[PDB]
Amino acid sequence: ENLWVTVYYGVPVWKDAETTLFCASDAKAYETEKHNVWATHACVPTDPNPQEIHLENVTEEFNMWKNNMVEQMHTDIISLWDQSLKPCVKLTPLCVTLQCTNVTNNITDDMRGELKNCSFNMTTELRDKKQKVYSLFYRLDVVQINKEYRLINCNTSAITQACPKVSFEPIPIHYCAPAGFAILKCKDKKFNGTGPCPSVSTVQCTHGIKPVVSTQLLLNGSLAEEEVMIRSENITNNAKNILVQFNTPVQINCTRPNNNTRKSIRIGPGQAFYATGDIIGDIRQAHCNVSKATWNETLGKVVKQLRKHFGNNTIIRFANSSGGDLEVTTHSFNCGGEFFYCNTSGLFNSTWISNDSITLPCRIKQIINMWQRIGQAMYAPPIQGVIRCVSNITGLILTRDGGSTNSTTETFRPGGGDMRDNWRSELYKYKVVKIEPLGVAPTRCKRRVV
Amino acid sequence: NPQEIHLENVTEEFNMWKNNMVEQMHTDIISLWDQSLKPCVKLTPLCV
Amino acid sequence: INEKEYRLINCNTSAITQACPKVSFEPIPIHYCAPAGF
Amino acid sequence: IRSENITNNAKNILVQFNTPVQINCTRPNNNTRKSIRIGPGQAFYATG
Amino acid sequence: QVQLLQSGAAVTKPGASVRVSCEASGYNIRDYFIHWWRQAPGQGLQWVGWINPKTGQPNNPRQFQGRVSLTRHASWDFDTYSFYMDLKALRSDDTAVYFCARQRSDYWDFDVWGSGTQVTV
Amino acid sequence: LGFLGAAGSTMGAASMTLTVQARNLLSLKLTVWGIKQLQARVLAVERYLRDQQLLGIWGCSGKLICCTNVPWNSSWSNRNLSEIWDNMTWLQWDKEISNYTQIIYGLLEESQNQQEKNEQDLLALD
Amino acid sequence: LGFLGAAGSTMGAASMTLTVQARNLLSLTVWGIKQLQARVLAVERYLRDQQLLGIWGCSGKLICCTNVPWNSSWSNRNLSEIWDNMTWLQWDKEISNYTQIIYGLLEESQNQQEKNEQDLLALD
Amino acid sequence: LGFLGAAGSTMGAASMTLTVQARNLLLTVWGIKQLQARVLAVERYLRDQQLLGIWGCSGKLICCTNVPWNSSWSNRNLSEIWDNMTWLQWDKEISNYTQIIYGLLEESQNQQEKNEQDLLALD
Amino acid sequence: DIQMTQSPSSLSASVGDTVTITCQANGYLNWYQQRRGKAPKLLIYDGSKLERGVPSRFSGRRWGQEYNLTINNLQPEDIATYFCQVYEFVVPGTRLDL
Ligand SMILES: *[C@@H]1O[C@H](CO)[C@@H](O[C@@H]2O[C@H](CO)[C@@H](O[C@@H]3O[C@H](CO[C@H]4O[C@H](CO[C@H]5O[C@H](CO)[C@@H](O)[C@H](O)[C@@H]5O)[C@@H](O)[C@H](O[C@H]5O[C@H](CO)[C@@H](O)[C@H](O)[C@@H]5O)[C@@H]4O)[C@@H](O)[C@H](O[C@H]4O[C@H](CO)[C@@H](O)[C@H](O)[C@@H]4O)[C@@H]3O)[C@H](O)[C@H]2NC(C)=O)[C@H](O)[C@H]1NC(C)=O
Ligand SMILES: *[C@@H]1O[C@H](CO)[C@@H](O[C@@H]2O[C@H](CO)[C@@H](O[C@@H]3O[C@H](CO[C@H]4O[C@H](CO)[C@@H](O)[C@H](O)[C@@H]4O)[C@@H](O)[C@H](O[C@H]4O[C@H](CO)[C@@H](O)[C@H](O)[C@@H]4O[C@H]4O[C@H](CO)[C@@H](O)[C@H](O)[C@@H]4O)[C@@H]3O)[C@H](O)[C@H]2NC(C)=O)[C@H](O)[C@H]1NC(C)=O
Ligand SMILES: *[C@@H]1O[C@H](CO)[C@@H](O[C@@H]2O[C@H](CO)[C@@H](O[C@@H]3O[C@H](CO[C@H]4O[C@H](CO)[C@@H](O)[C@H](O)[C@@H]4O)[C@@H](O)[C@H](O[C@H]4O[C@H](CO)[C@@H](O)[C@H](O)[C@@H]4O)[C@@H]3O)[C@H](O)[C@H]2NC(C)=O)[C@H](O)[C@H]1NC(C)=O
Ligand SMILES: *[C@@H]1O[C@H](CO)[C@@H](O[C@@H]2O[C@H](CO)[C@@H](O[C@@H]3O[C@H](CO)[C@@H](O)[C@H](O)[C@@H]3O)[C@H](O)[C@H]2NC(C)=O)[C@H](O)[C@H]1NC(C)=O
Ligand SMILES: *[C@@H]1O[C@H](CO)[C@@H](O[C@@H]2O[C@H](CO)[C@@H](O[C@@H]3O[C@H](CO)[C@@H](O)[C@H](O)[C@@H]3O)[C@H](O)[C@H]2NC(C)=O)[C@H](O)[C@H]1NC(C)=O
Ligand SMILES: *[C@@H]1O[C@H](CO)[C@@H](O[C@@H]2O[C@H](CO)[C@@H](O)[C@H](O)[C@H]2NC(C)=O)[C@H](O)[C@H]1NC(C)=O
Ligand SMILES: *[C@@H]1O[C@H](CO)[C@@H](O[C@@H]2O[C@H](CO)[C@@H](O)[C@H](O)[C@H]2NC(C)=O)[C@H](O)[C@H]1NC(C)=O
Ligand SMILES: *[C@@H]1O[C@H](CO)[C@@H](O[C@@H]2O[C@H](CO)[C@@H](O)[C@H](O)[C@H]2NC(C)=O)[C@H](O)[C@H]1NC(C)=O
Ligand SMILES: *[C@@H]1O[C@H](CO)[C@@H](O[C@@H]2O[C@H](CO)[C@@H](O)[C@H](O)[C@H]2NC(C)=O)[C@H](O)[C@H]1NC(C)=O
Ligand SMILES: *[C@@H]1O[C@H](CO)[C@@H](O[C@@H]2O[C@H](CO)[C@@H](O)[C@H](O)[C@H]2NC(C)=O)[C@H](O)[C@H]1NC(C)=O
Ligand SMILES: *[C@@H]1O[C@H](CO)[C@@H](O[C@@H]2O[C@H](CO)[C@@H](O)[C@H](O)[C@H]2NC(C)=O)[C@H](O)[C@H]1NC(C)=O
Ligand SMILES: *[C@@H]1O[C@H](CO)[C@@H](O[C@@H]2O[C@H](CO)[C@@H](O)[C@H](O)[C@H]2NC(C)=O)[C@H](O)[C@H]1NC(C)=O
Ligand SMILES: *[C@@H]1O[C@H](CO)[C@@H](O[C@@H]2O[C@H](CO)[C@@H](O)[C@H](O)[C@H]2NC(C)=O)[C@H](O)[C@H]1NC(C)=O
Ligand SMILES: *[C@@H]1O[C@H](CO)[C@@H](O[C@@H]2O[C@H](CO)[C@@H](O)[C@H](O)[C@H]2NC(C)=O)[C@H](O)[C@H]1NC(C)=O
Ligand SMILES: *[C@@H]1O[C@H](CO)[C@@H](O[C@@H]2O[C@H](CO)[C@@H](O)[C@H](O)[C@H]2NC(C)=O)[C@H](O)[C@H]1NC(C)=O
Ligand SMILES: *[C@@H]1O[C@H](CO)[C@@H](O)[C@H](O)[C@H]1NC(C)=O
Ligand SMILES: *[C@@H]1O[C@H](CO)[C@@H](O)[C@H](O)[C@H]1NC(C)=O
Ligand SMILES: *[C@@H]1O[C@H](CO)[C@@H](O)[C@H](O)[C@H]1NC(C)=O
Ligand SMILES: *[C@@H]1O[C@H](CO)[C@@H](O)[C@H](O)[C@H]1NC(C)=O
Repeated sequence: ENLWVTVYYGVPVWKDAETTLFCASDAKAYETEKHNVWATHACVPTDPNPQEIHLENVTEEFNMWKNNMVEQMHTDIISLWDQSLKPCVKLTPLCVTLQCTNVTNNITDDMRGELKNCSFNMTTELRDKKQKVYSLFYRLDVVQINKEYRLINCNTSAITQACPKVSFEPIPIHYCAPAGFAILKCKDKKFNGTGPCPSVSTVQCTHGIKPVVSTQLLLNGSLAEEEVMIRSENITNNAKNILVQFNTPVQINCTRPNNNTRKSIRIGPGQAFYATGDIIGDIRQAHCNVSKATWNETLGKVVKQLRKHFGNNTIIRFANSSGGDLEVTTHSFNCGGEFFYCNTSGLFNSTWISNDSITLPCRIKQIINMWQRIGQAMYAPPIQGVIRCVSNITGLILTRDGGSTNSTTETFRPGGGDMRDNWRSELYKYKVVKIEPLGVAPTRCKRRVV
Repeated sequence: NPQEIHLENVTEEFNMWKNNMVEQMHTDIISLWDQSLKPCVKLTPLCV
Repeated sequence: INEKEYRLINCNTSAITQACPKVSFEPIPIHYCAPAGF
Repeated sequence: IRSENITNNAKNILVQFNTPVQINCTRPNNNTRKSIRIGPGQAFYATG
Repeated sequence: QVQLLQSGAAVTKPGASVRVSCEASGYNIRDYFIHWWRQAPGQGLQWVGWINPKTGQPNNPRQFQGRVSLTRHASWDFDTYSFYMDLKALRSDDTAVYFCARQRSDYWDFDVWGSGTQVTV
Repeated sequence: LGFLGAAGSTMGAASMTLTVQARNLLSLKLTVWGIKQLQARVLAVERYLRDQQLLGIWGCSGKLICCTNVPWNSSWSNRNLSEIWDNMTWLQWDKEISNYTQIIYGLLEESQNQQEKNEQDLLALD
Repeated sequence: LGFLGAAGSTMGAASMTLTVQARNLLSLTVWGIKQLQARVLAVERYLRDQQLLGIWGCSGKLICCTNVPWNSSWSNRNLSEIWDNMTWLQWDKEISNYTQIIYGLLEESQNQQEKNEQDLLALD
Repeated sequence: LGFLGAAGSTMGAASMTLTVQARNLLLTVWGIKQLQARVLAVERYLRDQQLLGIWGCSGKLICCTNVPWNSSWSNRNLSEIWDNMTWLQWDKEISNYTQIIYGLLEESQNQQEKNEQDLLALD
Repeated sequence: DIQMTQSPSSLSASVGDTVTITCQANGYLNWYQQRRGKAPKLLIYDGSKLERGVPSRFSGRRWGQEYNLTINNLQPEDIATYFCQVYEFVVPGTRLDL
């Protein structure tokens, strides 16, 4: 009569756990051209039916900013970047001093001194010869040596550049749990970055995510499903970045109006080096456009959400960045295979109280130091022709000014440029657990006597 | 002395030039060629 | 080098390296086998 | 006392103490070091 | 040595710009926020701001806007860092001890400070 | 039915899906993505194989349901078994007995399987 | 006696070699890298078959009897007309478009249900 | 009750520990070596289990084949072995004949047993 | 938001007295001490545990927003100003005397 404990198998059990995520891309479509920087020459194709089911009667805890899937992305992406970087030509011959002048070609007068024409006696295919060559450069990539100039990073780890054929366009990537593990997702459209979720589902793989890189506003992320969302690991800690997620796209147009031309030289055998060609036509600044009305109305929507965390009728203000490294001082992104920076402070020139387009100046620097790293540097190759870019702005990374009094007149600025929080905007929806099929329970049966 | 086994009453298609055994050899051999040379000293001073 | 000076034929092509003298290029038979279950 | 073969003088004789023997060693000079830049981004060190 | 270096005391006539500084110590600087504090004599300590050394990014109270900034610098071999606080508008009530601090944790534990310096006007 | 749909089922009702749950338990080239896949494949095998080892020890191999004869101290649970089958998910049940599982496993191995082998040895004497 | 000698004989005769064919089912230079890939693959495939047998209750056997009837439409020969004159490979080709169906049937139509019945028997 | 404690007792007594012995069977340079070790362990484990499945002895630490053996391989009274030799010592004596035995296990009883089982099931 | 207050003023307590100081605040609390001409020192952090190298005599309590700090067996070398702190706000210092 007394119950005996007995064995069961295939029983669902969940434990929080971490494993390396599977690589995936849709149908390996990148394979049609060679080749994407992150898809590499190969990845696993996605399942034709990435099915998910809503679990009956289930809720689950989630912890944004605790999930290490994000951290895996941080180092996987970096590793990929270096993986394609490694088979390329070093540019250290270019540390030789260059003569320069402020060359113009019907330059607008707000572009003056932004470009320099410079030259050096290089190296040649034979060690015994030298030749003089010149190219255009952005002022940002040089510094006067003491006019004579040197590349800005010659007092830092070496600059490299080759293999322009690789594509820097993002491609969505999906991740899949190892067998015996599973991906769980929160289905609540309004979910807070942490705590239990009233509705859950599970899926074979994550939704695809592009490897988007930006430093002030999120670009081309998932839309908030119903309303603009604001999240922080702890809103009272102002060292924390404030997530802002739009529930609608905001169109932005960006261009590099100058026709671009290119030339190349040989540093030595096997050592092609791309360099800017002389530019034909009027010289004009890079710029972007966003609707005045859309920016205003959606900003007010952010404010309406923002008020949820503060006393009623609190004064709210936005502001120009407090400065720092250029990567956060200005908005930056890569489009068209070329880096851009812009002055976004005009977008924040507002205040808020109770109760047709904007244009922004931009800049280009071809010497880049990725992320926060200082051990590497690279030269972007010139991009021929006029650059045209169109994208949807999907959110903001914001910070809040410290101090003040009486819980009032809060203010905000762009900030948070660490790439980890771009990824968090997509991955907060997911957690991964370990499946333990084994389990036991009491029974009225006994093994047969033999 | 590997053991060949002659099948009784069996035939099979062997479609030559569809075999990728060859292709693996093609890149196996090339890859080895590179590995043998990677340790070796560069001659770039000879462009004088 | 010109229409005499001379240069290696590949200096206008990817760089030249030297094979190491200590390893023979003589062919050796190579055998292959199935993975288990094949 | 151990050796592969004690009569073989091609072989090393291990000696394992059954007690510690203390030794103290020093480099009495007060040393300083200088950073050097050779390659860009390439620190080198030299004795001060 | 985990302890921060601290720059010496100074005095200027009112309205002067002023600079103070601190330096890196054996802990990895990249992993912690730098904070500045000031104290009027006869008064409790006042927070000034923080800077994220990895990004060079300052955060200050509305009270000090447009008056101060924070900067940072590092050795080319990255074994040192410098930190600075600049104020462009001294006034007699800006006399205070000023010092650096490390944010050890997300509870803002500050287990180390520079000795501080005395700025006077 | 989809994998883990049983999580909303009562513990007794979850038994109907055990086969489904078992179905997916098992399932330069130096580019890092390939390396990652390799590690995943090895780990999955290790864990799968480990479970099968335990079942073979317990004599429950080849079954999703088994019937041990091992008694347990009643203190391990606060409920009548029928109450258990219908008032909780298995996840909840796991928590209820979370500190006894090591005890149980040792018992399954020796209190019944080692001993049964001895009993079969007595039969083997004939 | 040799491996795969059954390809020369009828399906009934092929039963004699099942143990034989089972014997080898399991048993920085790039070759070492490739070797590891081979080792892993072999294990994975071996286990997949074992997994199915464990579900089917057919583990530990080269022959396992089942309670699953099959729809006669899948083949149209007298039972002796297959077992006594067909190479097993030929048989594979005829059955090949129904095997998915069969596998699902094996898993639940009898094995999931039988395990329930086993519990019910042991219940008393 | 320690692992391999049976080495201190006769091979008949060693049967008591079989349940113990099975319990533990399951980009730096070291990471590479670790990987190889994990694979090796799996391979050896599975190979042994494979044989038991052939022999029909799977899932049992002790099993009872129906194959008789030629006594000439070891002419001793069973008690003269089990109460004297360690399992290892006896193993050294029977080590050479083991491939004979394995072939016999596969065919003389198990392949034909399975055939007979089907024949029985025909009725 | 920040609700910090403190009540210790200053204390005249004699040597060897166990003494306490209290404050109340919303959120996490850190305790510190300072002497003139010197940098402040952390004593307690995260509403609980002592900073490493703090003497065993130091202790404290949390309940709700309440916070307590005490020093068992107080000694003249322990005379210092004391603080309660939240990420930015700091209660004005309070101090020992004797
Ligand atoms: C952002 O940063 C802030 C800044 O620190 C951080 O702070 C937390 O804020 C949240 C919400 O504001 C707190 O969550 C709640 O806190 C209540 C207070 O916790 C304490 O009081 C316990 C006794 O409380 C009862 O009695 C008091 C009056 O005496 C009364 O106010 C209460 O309402 C309640 O009736 C006490 O037991 C507890 O200390 C014990 O527990 C901790 C472990 O957590 C342990 O270290 C201690 O030693 C001790 O054993 C503590 O002193 C609390 O009442 C409340 O409980 C209810 O809500 C939860 C869910 O919301 C239920 O699960 C629970 O059963 C009750 O319904 C709840 O815990 C949180 O405590 C603050 N942090 C700390 C350290 O106190 C936020 O966490 C940060 N947020 C994010 C998102 O990052
Ligand atoms: C926010 O998300 C949006 C949506 O995903 C995203 O928008 C798309 O961004 C990409 C990148 O900026 C744009 O892609 C470029 O588009 C042009 C034009 O393509 C259209 O027209 C061609 C014919 O011209 C059609 O074949 C094609 O289907 C399109 O309809 C392409 O010209 C670009 O490709 C060039 O560069 C590639 C390498 O990156 C080469 O592989 C390719 O062959 C092309 O190069 C040729 O031209 C170069 C000069 O112009 C020349 O130097 C080369 O040698 C070669 O000859 C590229 O695909 C895309 O159009 C945007 N979509 C829209 C709606 O605008 C944003 O990028 C994204 N933002 C973030 C930050 O990720
Ligand atoms: C966030 O937004 C704020 C405000 O919108 C920006 O802060 C201002 O930035 C501009 C440019 O960076 C500053 O103006 C520059 O100041 C230089 C020096 O100014 C001092 O000295 C002059 C006399 O030389 C006094 O008249 C003046 O009051 C100052 O005391 C000038 O040298 C600059 O002029 C030169 O460049 C400009 C083009 O930019 C040319 O037109 C001129 O002819 C000349 O060549 C220039 O005026 C301004 O002072 C800043 N404001 C404050 C309060 O400091 C931030 O820059 C922005 N954030 C970031 C990261 O940029
Ligand atoms: C962003 O949108 C702005 C408008 O909101 C665009 O600016 C406009 O750009 C064109 C081309 O440079 C300018 O047109 C030129 O104007 C002169 C004088 O009117 C005329 O002589 C030329 O024939 C030509 O039309 C136009 O004036 C300028 N508008 C303003 C406000 O300056 C800009 O092109 C947009 N960028 C993107 C990428 O589309
Ligand atoms: C690489 O070397 C460059 C210099 O060649 C370093 O940049 C220079 O750094 C100093 C210190 O931050 C800046 O000095 C400031 O200059 C202004 C004007 O001369 C002066 O008013 C200030 O008092 C101060 O000295 C200097 O402007 C800056 N140069 C530029 C181009 O920004 C850089 O720090 C070096 N990197 C390494 C790792 O050391
Ligand atoms: C190109 O090489 C010439 C020499 O062939 C360099 O000219 C000398 O430059 C130095 C530095 O300015 C002066 O001291 C010499 O007097 C210059 N010589 C003459 C003939 O004027 C020039 O610097 C080289 N350019 C590059 C970029 O290195
Ligand atoms: C810019 O954002 C808009 C709105 O989010 C996108 O338009 C949507 O496109 C998707 C897929 O093509 C459709 O399923 C939606 O129905 C569209 N929105 C609406 C309101 O109809 C647009 O695709 C985004 N731009 C890019 C380049 O993707
Ligand atoms: C970005 O620029 C493009 C074109 O320069 C704009 O696209 C046009 O938008 C209007 C308004 O809806 C449409 O009527 C046109 O048909 C669009 N052109 C094409 C070719 O499709 C786009 O609206 C701009 N976005 C913003 C935010 O300014
Ligand atoms: C950059 O400077 C160089 C010389 O310092 C310029 O080179 C001349 O270019 C024009 C047109 O391309 C030719 O007609 C001349 O023969 C070139 N001179 C030499 C010595 O080669 C070049 O034009 C300048 N480019 C820009 C954009 O200013
Ligand atoms: C980035 O934007 C800010 C304003 O949003 C610019 O501040 C302006 O500074 C210039 C030059 O000192 C003045 O002519 C303007 O009057 C300022 N703006 C306002 C609204 O007063 C800042 O200069 C911009 N940076 C760049 C590089 O353009
Ligand atoms: C940038 O400008 C160049 C020339 O100014 C453009 O090149 C023209 O290309 C077309 C078609 O390929 C030719 O028919 C013209 O003859 C070219 N122009 C010249 C002067 O040779 C180029 O197309 C422009 N870039 C883009 C993206 O349109
Ligand atoms: C090596 O030097 C140290 C100090 O120079 C010797 O340490 C001494 O040890 C004795 C025995 O415990 C102590 O009484 C002394 O006080 C130690 N000296 C100091 C300065 O602390 C040590 O004995 C030396 N070893 C040898 C083998 O000479
Ligand atoms: C090693 O030991 C010797 C002595 O045991 C030390 O030499 C002494 O050095 C001091 C000052 O250099 C002299 O005053 C003594 O007379 C020396 N002793 C003798 C016996 O000559 C020496 O300093 C020790 N060195 C270290 C590294 O431990
Ligand atoms: C070749 O295949 C045929 C059938 O595919 C086999 O034919 C049998 O041959 C034996 C002996 O010659 C007879 O006893 C049988 O009656 C034949 N027919 C059958 C079994 O259907 C033949 O054995 C095969 N040859 C080999 C070497 O395997
Ligand atoms: C803080 O410590 C003080 C003593 O230092 C505690 O004081 C007692 O507080 C309760 C509640 O107000 C009173 O009933 C007692 O009479 C107080 N004692 C005295 C000496 O006044 C207080 O309880 C402590 N708080 C914490 C949370 O433990
Ligand atoms: C457990 O049985 C008691 C009566 O002994 C009853 O009150 C309770 O409903 C039972 N629980 C289950 C799940 O049937
Ligand atoms: C099988 O039936 C066919 C006719 O469909 C016939 O020719 C053959 O004799 C049959 N075999 C049996 C054993 O009756
Ligand atoms: C050692 O061997 C002797 C007989 O060979 C026996 O008396 C004793 O029990 C053995 N010890 C162990 C630990 O087996
Ligand atoms: C086995 O028999 C031999 C004699 O044939 C004898 O010497 C030995 O004692 C025997 N062992 C047993 C356990 O009786």
